[PDB]
Amino acid sequence: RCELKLIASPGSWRLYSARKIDARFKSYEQKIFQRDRYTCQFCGFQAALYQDIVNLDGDYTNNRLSNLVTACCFCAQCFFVESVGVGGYGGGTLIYLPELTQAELNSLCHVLFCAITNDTGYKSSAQNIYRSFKFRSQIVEEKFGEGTSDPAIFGQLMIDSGVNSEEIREKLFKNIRLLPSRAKFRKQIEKWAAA
Amino acid sequence: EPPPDDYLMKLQKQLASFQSILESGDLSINKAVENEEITLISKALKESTIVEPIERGVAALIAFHGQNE
Ligand SMILES: [Zn+2]
Repeated sequence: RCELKLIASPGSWRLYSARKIDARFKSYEQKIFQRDRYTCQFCGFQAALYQDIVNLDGDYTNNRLSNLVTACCFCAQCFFVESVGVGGYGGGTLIYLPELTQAELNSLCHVLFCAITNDTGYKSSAQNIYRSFKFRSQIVEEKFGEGTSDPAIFGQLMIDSGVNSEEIREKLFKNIRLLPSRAKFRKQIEKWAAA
Repeated sequence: EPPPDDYLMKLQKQLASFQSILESGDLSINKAVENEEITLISKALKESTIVEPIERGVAALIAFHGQNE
């Protein structure tokens, strides 16, 4: 059980995004996938396709294997709040959800989205839950202002305000979760079921 | 596609609001809330004896559906 947190930083995503097309990276990328049994080390979701590599210390210049863990895309994007939904990178909404941890929400959303794309009888229940989650974005905007449930906006506000310390970041994100976007992940959700 | 030209002034405005929150010493949302569907799925996840998380969510959704009903 690795620790999920919401991180907004000026340049981590750029290092992480550039590493992803580096050739030396694709070498050891498969080593991490194999070591972790293609399993997200934050929520437990398993898949052969679309898994990501995140860095435990948040430092994307430190790519020794003991700092790298497999992460699904719902969990990976938590470490790049400011980039979520920017340039086609993932997608999500910040919500006030003290009732679930981020990891619990992410593993549940994998279950909900599969139940919605492949109805066996639980699509309606799954939609009802996801919609109640998404409704909780309004409490975030009542606190921080209109539009700020958009993670790209919220994360840019923190970065441009110079928010540096862990103590301040913890308070701002207290009981806030990044709810992954079923719409933006439709390609992944469907391909995970066929594959 | 290009954002509306009030973008820069809206950003500076939004930042000034965010800034006063930063200075208030009241940084978190501390709200008491209750949604029946969120309560039910959280209660099912909490009371589960299933260890693996994807399987725990699978069983919790089923128990949700049966209890909702
Ligand atoms: Zn995950």
